[PDB]
Amino acid sequence: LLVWTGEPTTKHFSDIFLGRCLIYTQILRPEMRDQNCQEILSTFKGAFVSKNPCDITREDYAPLVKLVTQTIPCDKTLFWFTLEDTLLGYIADDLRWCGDPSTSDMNYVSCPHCPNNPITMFWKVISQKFAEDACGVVQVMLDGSLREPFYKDSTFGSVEVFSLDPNKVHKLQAWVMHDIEGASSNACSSSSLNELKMIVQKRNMIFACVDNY
Repeated sequence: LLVWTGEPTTKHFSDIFLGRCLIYTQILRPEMRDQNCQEILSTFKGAFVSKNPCDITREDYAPLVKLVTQTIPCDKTLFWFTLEDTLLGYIADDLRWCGDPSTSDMNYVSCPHCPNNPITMFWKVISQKFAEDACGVVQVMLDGSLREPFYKDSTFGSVEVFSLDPNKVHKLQAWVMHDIEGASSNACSSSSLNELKMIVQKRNMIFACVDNY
């Protein structure tokens, strides 16, 4: 097949997939029991199977996004009830997978490490959705270590911060995390946070920032 340099699709993917999906919709989040995990898996594989692992689009996962009806706690959404707490996020967490043109299965030999691959594209899409589903007061944890804690070039300032619905979400709250080691100055007064700030305000939303240890 196509030779790659990156790790292969996680051995036993489908099982690990359905297994996690079942534990989620049936016991952890019982209000989602009516979600068909087989259907969800198939709709997932369709996004990349029989395709080049470096030619995956955001549209390949669109159906997946339409299929899953996610339960969303309002004031608990937190960017960085996290994304890994949603059905899809809890499933693909730490898993690898890709396809191959010359097959209708998943590549267990090797996968890419080419910015439009199965893995990278999946997380971007479910992140955008997650944002769109946010309700009330949304949070976001920012690294107080970095110079520019907030940077558009991230999935956050790129699409996440712009996919937040003002009608449902009325306030964005940025958490600038710091270490006891280091005189981490108040980054909430820097530009990155002043920009992230204007963006949110310019979108009829209240912005709050805090510096914690």
